[PDB]
Amino acid sequence: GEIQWMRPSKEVGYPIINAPSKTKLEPSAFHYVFEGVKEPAVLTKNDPRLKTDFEEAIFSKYVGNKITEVDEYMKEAVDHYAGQLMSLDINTEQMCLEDAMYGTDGLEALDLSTSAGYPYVAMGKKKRDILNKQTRDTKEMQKLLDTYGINLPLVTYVKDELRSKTKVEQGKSRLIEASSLNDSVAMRMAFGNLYAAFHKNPGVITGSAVGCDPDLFWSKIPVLMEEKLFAFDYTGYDASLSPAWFEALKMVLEKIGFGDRVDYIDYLNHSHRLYKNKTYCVKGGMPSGCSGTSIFNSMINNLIIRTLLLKTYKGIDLDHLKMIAYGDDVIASYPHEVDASLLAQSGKDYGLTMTPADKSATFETVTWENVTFLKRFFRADEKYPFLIHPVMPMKEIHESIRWTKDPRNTQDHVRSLCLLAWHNGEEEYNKFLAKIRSVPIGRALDLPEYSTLYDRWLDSF
Repeated sequence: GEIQWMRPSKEVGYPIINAPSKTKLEPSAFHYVFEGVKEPAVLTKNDPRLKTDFEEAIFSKYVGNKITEVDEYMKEAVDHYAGQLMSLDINTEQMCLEDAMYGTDGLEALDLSTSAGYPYVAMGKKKRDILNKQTRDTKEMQKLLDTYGINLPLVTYVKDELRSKTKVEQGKSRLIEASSLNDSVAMRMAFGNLYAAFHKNPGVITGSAVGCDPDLFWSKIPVLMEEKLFAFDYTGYDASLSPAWFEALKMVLEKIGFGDRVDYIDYLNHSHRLYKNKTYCVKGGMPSGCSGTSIFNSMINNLIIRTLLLKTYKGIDLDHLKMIAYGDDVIASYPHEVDASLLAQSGKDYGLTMTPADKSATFETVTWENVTFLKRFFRADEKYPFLIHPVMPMKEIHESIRWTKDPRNTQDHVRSLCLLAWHNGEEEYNKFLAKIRSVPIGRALDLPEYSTLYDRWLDSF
Protein backbone atom coordinates (compact mmCIF):
# COMPACT_ATOMS: atom_id res chain seq x y z
CA GLY A 1 0.00 0.00 0.00
CA GLU A 2 1.24 3.47 -0.94
CA ILE A 3 -0.16 7.04 -1.00
CA GLN A 4 0.17 8.44 -4.55
CA TRP A 5 -0.76 12.04 -3.78
CA MET A 6 -2.59 13.89 -1.06
CA ARG A 7 -3.94 17.41 -0.74
CA PRO A 8 -6.69 19.77 0.52
CA SER A 9 -10.16 18.40 -0.19
CA LYS A 10 -11.38 21.86 -1.21
CA GLU A 11 -8.95 21.80 -4.19
CA VAL A 12 -10.77 18.79 -5.64
CA GLY A 13 -14.35 19.73 -4.71
CA TYR A 14 -14.61 17.70 -1.50
CA PRO A 15 -15.85 19.00 1.88
CA ILE A 16 -14.01 18.88 5.23
CA ILE A 17 -14.91 15.96 7.54
CA ASN A 18 -15.46 16.54 11.24
CA ALA A 19 -14.04 13.74 13.35
CA PRO A 20 -14.81 13.38 17.07
CA SER A 21 -11.83 15.18 18.66
CA LYS A 22 -12.51 13.47 22.01
CA THR A 23 -12.14 9.83 23.02
CA LYS A 24 -15.29 8.01 24.13
CA LEU A 25 -13.24 5.83 26.49
CA GLU A 26 -13.20 6.71 30.19
CA PRO A 27 -12.02 4.97 33.38
CA SER A 28 -14.72 2.45 34.38
CA ALA A 29 -15.85 1.40 37.86
CA PHE A 30 -13.09 -1.22 37.66
CA HIS A 31 -10.23 1.08 36.67
CA TYR A 32 -8.47 0.81 40.07
CA VAL A 33 -9.52 -2.73 40.90
CA PHE A 34 -7.62 -4.39 38.05
CA GLU A 35 -4.21 -3.65 36.54
CA GLY A 36 -3.68 -2.20 33.09
CA VAL A 37 -1.06 -0.15 31.26
CA LYS A 38 -3.28 0.85 28.31
CA GLU A 39 -4.74 4.26 27.47
CA PRO A 40 -7.11 5.61 24.77
CA ALA A 41 -5.45 6.06 21.35
CA VAL A 42 -4.39 9.50 20.12
CA LEU A 43 -7.17 11.14 18.06
CA THR A 44 -5.92 14.64 17.08
CA LYS A 45 -2.66 16.42 16.24
CA ASN A 46 -2.93 18.28 19.58
CA ASP A 47 -2.85 15.40 22.09
CA PRO A 48 -0.17 16.40 24.71
CA ARG A 49 1.10 12.80 25.02
CA LEU A 50 2.68 12.83 21.51
CA LYS A 51 6.47 12.63 20.97
CA THR A 52 6.45 12.69 17.14
CA ASP A 53 4.25 14.24 14.40
CA PHE A 54 0.73 12.78 14.38
CA GLU A 55 -0.06 12.98 10.63
CA GLU A 56 3.15 11.16 9.58
CA ALA A 57 2.69 8.53 12.26
CA ILE A 58 -0.78 7.40 11.16
CA PHE A 59 0.06 7.22 7.46
CA SER A 60 3.52 5.61 7.82
CA LYS A 61 1.74 2.25 7.62
CA TYR A 62 1.89 2.71 3.81
CA VAL A 63 5.33 1.13 3.35
CA GLY A 64 5.04 0.99 -0.45
CA ASN A 65 4.42 -1.78 -2.96
CA LYS A 66 7.25 -4.27 -3.11
CA ILE A 67 5.73 -6.34 -5.97
CA THR A 68 4.32 -5.45 -9.38
CA GLU A 69 3.09 -8.58 -11.19
CA VAL A 70 1.62 -11.93 -10.25
CA ASP A 71 4.43 -14.45 -10.60
CA GLU A 72 4.33 -18.20 -11.26
CA TYR A 73 4.19 -19.05 -7.54
CA MET A 74 1.23 -16.76 -6.92
CA LYS A 75 -0.56 -18.24 -9.96
CA GLU A 76 -0.23 -21.78 -8.64
CA ALA A 77 -1.31 -20.58 -5.17
CA VAL A 78 -4.37 -19.12 -6.88
CA ASP A 79 -5.07 -22.47 -8.64
CA HIS A 80 -4.67 -24.56 -5.51
CA TYR A 81 -6.81 -22.35 -3.26
CA ALA A 82 -9.42 -21.63 -5.91
CA GLY A 83 -9.55 -25.43 -6.29
CA GLN A 84 -10.55 -25.86 -2.63
CA LEU A 85 -13.23 -23.16 -2.52
CA MET A 86 -14.63 -24.76 -5.62
CA SER A 87 -15.69 -27.79 -3.56
CA LEU A 88 -18.03 -25.67 -1.38
CA ASP A 89 -20.51 -25.08 -4.26
CA ILE A 90 -20.66 -21.38 -3.36
CA ASN A 91 -23.80 -19.85 -4.88
CA THR A 92 -22.44 -17.46 -7.53
CA GLU A 93 -25.75 -15.59 -7.90
CA GLN A 94 -26.03 -12.04 -6.73
CA MET A 95 -27.78 -11.33 -3.41
CA CYS A 96 -30.96 -9.22 -3.48
CA LEU A 97 -30.99 -5.74 -1.99
CA GLU A 98 -33.26 -6.83 0.89
CA ASP A 99 -31.03 -9.66 2.13
CA ALA A 100 -27.91 -7.55 1.54
CA MET A 101 -29.43 -4.89 3.81
CA TYR A 102 -31.34 -6.69 6.58
CA GLY A 103 -29.45 -9.99 6.78
CA THR A 104 -30.25 -13.56 5.81
CA ASP A 105 -29.00 -17.03 6.73
CA GLY A 106 -25.21 -16.65 6.93
CA LEU A 107 -25.04 -12.85 6.85
CA GLU A 108 -25.93 -10.35 9.54
CA ALA A 109 -27.91 -7.20 8.80
CA LEU A 110 -26.00 -3.94 8.30
CA ASP A 111 -24.58 -2.64 11.56
CA LEU A 112 -26.69 0.43 12.47
CA SER A 113 -23.91 2.06 14.57
CA THR A 114 -20.90 2.35 12.18
CA SER A 115 -20.42 5.32 9.79
CA ALA A 116 -22.72 5.95 6.80
CA GLY A 117 -19.82 7.34 4.75
CA TYR A 118 -19.73 10.09 2.13
CA PRO A 119 -21.77 12.04 1.23
CA TYR A 120 -24.21 11.09 3.98
CA VAL A 121 -21.68 11.98 6.69
CA ALA A 122 -21.40 15.50 5.14
CA MET A 123 -25.18 15.93 4.62
CA GLY A 124 -25.87 15.15 8.27
CA LYS A 125 -27.82 12.04 7.26
CA LYS A 126 -27.53 8.95 9.48
CA LYS A 127 -28.36 5.23 9.03
CA ARG A 128 -31.47 4.84 11.25
CA ASP A 129 -33.08 7.18 8.71
CA ILE A 130 -32.36 5.13 5.56
CA LEU A 131 -33.60 1.79 6.87
CA ASN A 132 -35.46 -0.19 9.58
CA LYS A 133 -35.60 -3.80 10.95
CA GLN A 134 -39.39 -4.45 11.10
CA THR A 135 -40.48 -3.21 7.64
CA ARG A 136 -37.32 -4.31 5.72
CA ASP A 137 -37.81 -1.43 3.25
CA THR A 138 -35.39 -0.99 0.35
CA LYS A 139 -37.17 1.82 -1.51
CA GLU A 140 -35.09 4.47 0.28
CA MET A 141 -31.71 2.81 -0.45
CA GLN A 142 -32.74 2.04 -4.00
CA LYS A 143 -33.47 5.74 -4.53
CA LEU A 144 -30.06 6.68 -3.02
CA LEU A 145 -28.11 4.22 -5.17
CA ASP A 146 -29.58 5.85 -8.24
CA THR A 147 -28.77 9.33 -6.89
CA TYR A 148 -25.10 9.13 -5.85
CA GLY A 149 -24.09 5.91 -7.64
CA ILE A 150 -21.31 3.71 -6.31
CA ASN A 151 -17.51 3.82 -6.11
CA LEU A 152 -17.46 6.77 -3.68
CA PRO A 153 -14.56 8.01 -1.53
CA LEU A 154 -13.82 6.30 1.75
CA VAL A 155 -14.03 8.38 4.94
CA THR A 156 -10.96 7.82 7.10
CA TYR A 157 -11.53 7.81 10.92
CA VAL A 158 -8.95 7.40 13.66
CA LYS A 159 -9.97 4.26 15.60
CA ASP A 160 -11.11 5.03 19.19
CA GLU A 161 -9.60 2.12 21.13
CA LEU A 162 -7.02 1.16 23.80
CA ARG A 163 -3.31 1.35 22.90
CA SER A 164 -0.02 0.70 24.74
CA LYS A 165 1.98 3.62 26.17
CA THR A 166 4.42 3.39 23.22
CA LYS A 167 1.68 3.41 20.54
CA VAL A 168 0.39 6.62 22.14
CA GLU A 169 3.79 8.37 22.32
CA GLN A 170 4.63 7.35 18.73
CA GLY A 171 1.14 8.32 17.51
CA LYS A 172 0.70 4.79 16.13
CA SER A 173 -3.09 4.99 16.12
CA ARG A 174 -5.02 2.68 13.77
CA LEU A 175 -7.42 3.94 11.07
CA ILE A 176 -10.93 2.85 10.07
CA GLU A 177 -11.64 3.62 6.43
CA ALA A 178 -15.42 3.78 6.21
CA SER A 179 -17.11 2.56 3.06
CA SER A 180 -20.05 4.54 1.71
CA LEU A 181 -23.38 2.94 2.52
CA ASN A 182 -23.96 2.53 -1.23
CA ASP A 183 -20.65 0.77 -1.78
CA SER A 184 -21.30 -1.37 1.24
CA VAL A 185 -24.72 -2.34 -0.08
CA ALA A 186 -23.46 -2.97 -3.64
CA MET A 187 -20.53 -5.08 -2.46
CA ARG A 188 -22.84 -7.03 -0.17
CA MET A 189 -25.19 -7.70 -3.07
CA ALA A 190 -22.19 -8.70 -5.18
CA PHE A 191 -20.52 -11.02 -2.65
CA GLY A 192 -23.29 -11.68 -0.11
CA ASN A 193 -23.39 -15.35 -1.01
CA LEU A 194 -19.62 -15.60 -0.79
CA TYR A 195 -19.65 -14.09 2.71
CA ALA A 196 -22.44 -16.40 3.78
CA ALA A 197 -20.51 -19.42 2.42
CA PHE A 198 -17.46 -18.34 4.44
CA HIS A 199 -19.34 -17.65 7.69
CA LYS A 200 -21.09 -21.04 7.51
CA ASN A 201 -17.86 -22.91 6.78
CA PRO A 202 -15.03 -21.81 9.01
CA GLY A 203 -12.21 -24.30 8.66
CA VAL A 204 -9.45 -25.59 6.44
CA ILE A 205 -11.55 -25.68 3.28
CA THR A 206 -12.26 -21.91 3.30
CA GLY A 207 -8.98 -21.46 5.20
CA SER A 208 -11.00 -18.96 7.19
CA ALA A 209 -12.13 -18.46 10.79
CA VAL A 210 -14.29 -15.38 10.10
CA GLY A 211 -17.64 -15.74 11.88
CA CYS A 212 -16.64 -18.74 14.01
CA ASP A 213 -17.58 -19.38 17.60
CA PRO A 214 -14.31 -19.99 19.49
CA ASP A 215 -16.10 -21.94 22.31
CA LEU A 216 -17.08 -24.64 19.80
CA PHE A 217 -14.57 -24.10 17.00
CA TRP A 218 -11.51 -24.66 19.23
CA SER A 219 -12.19 -28.37 19.62
CA LYS A 220 -12.29 -28.85 15.84
CA ILE A 221 -9.04 -27.07 15.03
CA PRO A 222 -6.45 -29.69 16.14
CA VAL A 223 -8.36 -32.40 14.29
CA LEU A 224 -8.26 -30.29 11.10
CA MET A 225 -4.56 -29.49 11.54
CA GLU A 226 -1.68 -31.51 10.20
CA GLU A 227 1.07 -32.88 12.47
CA LYS A 228 3.58 -29.94 12.52
CA LEU A 229 2.21 -26.45 13.22
CA PHE A 230 3.76 -23.19 12.01
CA ALA A 231 2.92 -19.52 12.50
CA PHE A 232 4.20 -15.92 12.49
CA ASP A 233 2.96 -12.36 12.92
CA TYR A 234 2.67 -9.65 10.28
CA THR A 235 3.59 -6.00 10.77
CA GLY A 236 1.01 -3.76 9.06
CA TYR A 237 -0.52 -6.54 6.98
CA ASP A 238 -3.51 -4.54 5.61
CA ALA A 239 -1.39 -1.65 4.45
CA SER A 240 1.50 -3.87 3.21
CA LEU A 241 -0.53 -5.69 0.54
CA SER A 242 0.59 -4.78 -2.96
CA PRO A 243 -1.83 -4.41 -5.93
CA ALA A 244 -0.56 -7.77 -7.21
CA TRP A 245 -2.19 -9.60 -4.23
CA PHE A 246 -5.51 -8.03 -5.15
CA GLU A 247 -4.98 -9.24 -8.71
CA ALA A 248 -4.44 -12.73 -7.38
CA LEU A 249 -7.62 -12.32 -5.33
CA LYS A 250 -9.50 -11.31 -8.48
CA MET A 251 -8.10 -14.41 -10.21
CA VAL A 252 -9.52 -16.58 -7.40
CA LEU A 253 -12.93 -14.88 -7.54
CA GLU A 254 -12.95 -15.25 -11.31
CA LYS A 255 -12.15 -18.98 -11.03
CA ILE A 256 -15.01 -19.52 -8.52
CA GLY A 257 -17.65 -17.78 -10.65
CA PHE A 258 -17.38 -14.15 -9.51
CA GLY A 259 -15.55 -12.90 -12.60
CA ASP A 260 -18.32 -10.41 -13.45
CA ARG A 261 -17.69 -8.34 -10.32
CA VAL A 262 -13.97 -8.29 -9.62
CA ASP A 263 -14.21 -4.53 -10.29
CA TYR A 264 -15.14 -4.15 -6.64
CA ILE A 265 -11.67 -5.41 -5.71
CA ASP A 266 -10.07 -2.61 -7.74
CA TYR A 267 -12.08 -0.24 -5.57
CA LEU A 268 -10.57 -1.73 -2.39
CA ASN A 269 -7.13 -1.84 -3.98
CA HIS A 270 -6.80 1.47 -5.79
CA SER A 271 -9.06 3.90 -4.00
CA HIS A 272 -9.76 7.44 -3.20
CA ARG A 273 -10.37 8.59 0.38
CA LEU A 274 -11.10 11.54 2.73
CA TYR A 275 -9.42 12.46 6.03
CA LYS A 276 -10.40 15.72 7.75
CA ASN A 277 -9.66 18.56 5.32
CA LYS A 278 -7.49 16.33 3.14
CA THR A 279 -8.18 14.03 0.23
CA TYR A 280 -5.77 11.27 -0.85
CA CYS A 281 -5.38 8.46 -3.38
CA VAL A 282 -4.03 5.05 -2.27
CA LYS A 283 -2.44 2.29 -4.41
CA GLY A 284 -2.59 -1.15 -2.81
CA GLY A 285 -3.37 -1.71 0.88
CA MET A 286 -6.63 -3.21 2.14
CA PRO A 287 -8.94 -0.58 3.65
CA SER A 288 -10.12 -1.72 7.12
CA GLY A 289 -13.79 -0.58 7.37
CA CYS A 290 -15.11 -1.95 4.06
CA SER A 291 -17.46 -4.79 3.22
CA GLY A 292 -15.68 -8.15 3.04
CA THR A 293 -12.45 -6.78 4.50
CA SER A 294 -11.98 -9.70 6.93
CA ILE A 295 -12.88 -12.32 4.37
CA PHE A 296 -10.76 -10.77 1.61
CA ASN A 297 -7.78 -10.39 3.92
CA SER A 298 -8.20 -14.04 4.91
CA MET A 299 -8.40 -15.17 1.30
CA ILE A 300 -5.27 -13.20 0.52
CA ASN A 301 -3.53 -14.70 3.55
CA ASN A 302 -4.35 -18.12 2.06
CA LEU A 303 -2.67 -17.07 -1.18
CA ILE A 304 0.28 -15.57 0.72
CA ILE A 305 1.17 -18.72 2.72
CA ARG A 306 0.84 -20.94 -0.35
CA THR A 307 2.97 -18.58 -2.44
CA LEU A 308 5.76 -18.57 0.14
CA LEU A 309 5.61 -22.32 0.57
CA LEU A 310 5.85 -22.81 -3.17
CA LYS A 311 8.81 -20.42 -3.51
CA THR A 312 10.72 -21.55 -0.43
CA TYR A 313 9.94 -25.26 -0.71
CA LYS A 314 9.63 -26.54 -4.28
CA GLY A 315 7.79 -29.89 -4.21
CA ILE A 316 5.58 -28.95 -1.22
CA ASP A 317 2.17 -30.71 -1.20
CA LEU A 318 -0.39 -27.91 -0.63
CA ASP A 319 -3.18 -30.52 -0.30
CA HIS A 320 -1.49 -31.15 3.03
CA LEU A 321 -1.39 -27.51 4.08
CA LYS A 322 -3.92 -27.00 6.83
CA MET A 323 -4.40 -23.36 7.65
CA ILE A 324 -7.07 -21.13 9.09
CA ALA A 325 -6.75 -17.38 8.82
CA TYR A 326 -8.75 -14.54 10.31
CA GLY A 327 -7.51 -11.56 8.35
CA ASP A 328 -3.79 -11.41 9.13
CA ASP A 329 -4.02 -13.79 12.05
CA VAL A 330 -3.30 -17.38 11.13
CA ILE A 331 -2.82 -20.92 12.37
CA ALA A 332 -1.12 -23.28 9.91
CA SER A 333 0.20 -26.82 9.76
CA TYR A 334 2.03 -29.25 7.51
CA PRO A 335 3.01 -32.92 7.98
CA HIS A 336 6.66 -31.86 7.99
CA GLU A 337 8.40 -29.11 9.93
CA VAL A 338 8.96 -25.81 8.11
CA ASP A 339 11.28 -22.91 8.89
CA ALA A 340 9.15 -19.84 9.67
CA SER A 341 12.30 -17.70 9.55
CA LEU A 342 13.05 -18.83 6.03
CA LEU A 343 9.44 -18.08 4.98
CA ALA A 344 9.66 -14.61 6.55
CA GLN A 345 12.45 -13.69 4.14
CA SER A 346 10.60 -14.94 1.07
CA GLY A 347 7.75 -12.81 2.40
CA LYS A 348 9.86 -9.67 2.46
CA ASP A 349 10.12 -10.22 -1.33
CA TYR A 350 6.35 -9.87 -1.67
CA GLY A 351 6.28 -6.76 0.55
CA LEU A 352 5.44 -8.62 3.75
CA THR A 353 6.98 -8.10 7.17
CA MET A 354 6.84 -11.39 8.99
CA THR A 355 8.16 -11.72 12.53
CA PRO A 356 8.21 -14.58 15.07
CA ALA A 357 4.78 -15.65 16.32
CA ASP A 358 3.46 -13.70 19.32
CA LYS A 359 6.38 -11.24 19.53
CA SER A 360 8.99 -13.87 20.45
CA ALA A 361 12.52 -12.56 20.03
CA THR A 362 13.33 -15.37 17.56
CA PHE A 363 11.50 -18.00 15.49
CA GLU A 364 10.84 -21.12 17.60
CA THR A 365 8.95 -24.40 17.19
CA VAL A 366 5.19 -23.77 17.41
CA THR A 367 3.41 -26.26 19.69
CA TRP A 368 -0.12 -26.67 21.06
CA GLU A 369 1.20 -25.48 24.37
CA ASN A 370 2.39 -22.08 23.00
CA VAL A 371 0.32 -21.35 19.87
CA THR A 372 -2.36 -18.66 19.95
CA PHE A 373 -5.06 -17.73 17.49
CA LEU A 374 -7.41 -14.77 17.95
CA LYS A 375 -5.28 -14.05 21.05
CA ARG A 376 -6.53 -17.35 22.48
CA PHE A 377 -4.52 -20.36 23.64
CA PHE A 378 -5.62 -23.98 23.24
CA ARG A 379 -6.06 -26.04 26.40
CA ALA A 380 -7.72 -29.46 26.47
CA ASP A 381 -10.28 -29.84 29.27
CA GLU A 382 -8.75 -31.58 32.31
CA LYS A 383 -11.84 -33.79 32.63
CA TYR A 384 -12.83 -34.14 28.94
CA PRO A 385 -9.47 -33.96 27.01
CA PHE A 386 -11.23 -34.14 23.62
CA LEU A 387 -12.91 -30.78 24.35
CA ILE A 388 -10.63 -27.78 23.82
CA HIS A 389 -10.88 -24.53 25.77
CA PRO A 390 -10.17 -21.23 23.96
CA VAL A 391 -8.02 -19.40 26.51
CA MET A 392 -7.81 -15.59 26.34
CA PRO A 393 -5.07 -14.42 28.76
CA MET A 394 -6.45 -12.51 31.79
CA LYS A 395 -4.20 -9.56 31.00
CA GLU A 396 -6.34 -8.71 27.90
CA ILE A 397 -9.52 -9.03 29.95
CA HIS A 398 -8.16 -6.80 32.74
CA GLU A 399 -7.06 -4.16 30.21
CA SER A 400 -10.50 -4.07 28.61
CA ILE A 401 -12.59 -3.93 31.79
CA ARG A 402 -10.73 -0.88 33.13
CA TRP A 403 -12.56 1.32 30.62
CA THR A 404 -16.01 2.09 29.23
CA LYS A 405 -17.62 3.89 26.27
CA ASP A 406 -21.24 3.79 27.42
CA PRO A 407 -22.22 3.28 31.14
CA ARG A 408 -25.39 1.48 29.94
CA ASN A 409 -23.29 -1.11 28.11
CA THR A 410 -21.43 -2.04 31.33
CA GLN A 411 -23.64 -5.10 31.89
CA ASP A 412 -22.90 -6.52 28.41
CA HIS A 413 -19.25 -5.49 28.36
CA VAL A 414 -18.50 -7.30 31.64
CA ARG A 415 -20.77 -10.23 30.78
CA SER A 416 -18.81 -10.64 27.47
CA LEU A 417 -15.54 -10.58 29.36
CA CYS A 418 -16.75 -13.37 31.67
CA LEU A 419 -17.59 -15.59 28.68
CA LEU A 420 -13.93 -15.20 27.85
CA ALA A 421 -12.48 -15.31 31.36
CA TRP A 422 -13.94 -18.56 32.76
CA HIS A 423 -11.80 -20.69 30.36
CA ASN A 424 -8.81 -19.71 32.58
CA GLY A 425 -10.15 -22.04 35.26
CA GLU A 426 -12.48 -21.85 38.24
CA GLU A 427 -9.98 -20.36 40.67
CA GLU A 428 -9.06 -17.59 38.21
CA TYR A 429 -12.66 -16.86 37.32
CA ASN A 430 -13.79 -16.64 40.96
CA LYS A 431 -10.95 -14.19 41.70
CA PHE A 432 -12.22 -12.16 38.77
CA LEU A 433 -15.86 -12.15 39.96
CA ALA A 434 -14.63 -11.43 43.47
CA LYS A 435 -12.75 -8.33 42.27
CA ILE A 436 -15.74 -7.23 40.15
CA ARG A 437 -18.03 -7.53 43.17
CA SER A 438 -15.69 -5.38 45.31
CA VAL A 439 -17.33 -2.23 43.91
CA PRO A 440 -21.05 -1.23 43.97
CA ILE A 441 -21.43 -1.29 40.15
CA GLY A 442 -20.10 -4.86 39.89
CA ARG A 443 -22.38 -6.07 42.67
CA ALA A 444 -25.37 -4.66 40.81
CA LEU A 445 -24.40 -6.68 37.72
CA ASP A 446 -25.93 -10.00 36.79
CA LEU A 447 -23.03 -12.36 36.13
CA PRO A 448 -22.88 -16.13 35.51
CA GLU A 449 -21.27 -18.48 38.03
CA TYR A 450 -18.42 -20.75 36.98
CA SER A 451 -20.34 -24.04 37.15
CA THR A 452 -23.10 -22.52 35.00
CA LEU A 453 -20.75 -21.56 32.16
CA TYR A 454 -18.86 -24.81 32.34
CA ASP A 455 -21.97 -27.00 32.24
CA ARG A 456 -23.49 -24.95 29.42
CA TRP A 457 -20.24 -25.28 27.48
CA LEU A 458 -20.08 -29.06 27.95
CA ASP A 459 -23.70 -29.39 26.80
CA SER A 460 -23.11 -27.16 23.74
CA PHE A 461 -21.19 -29.69 21.59
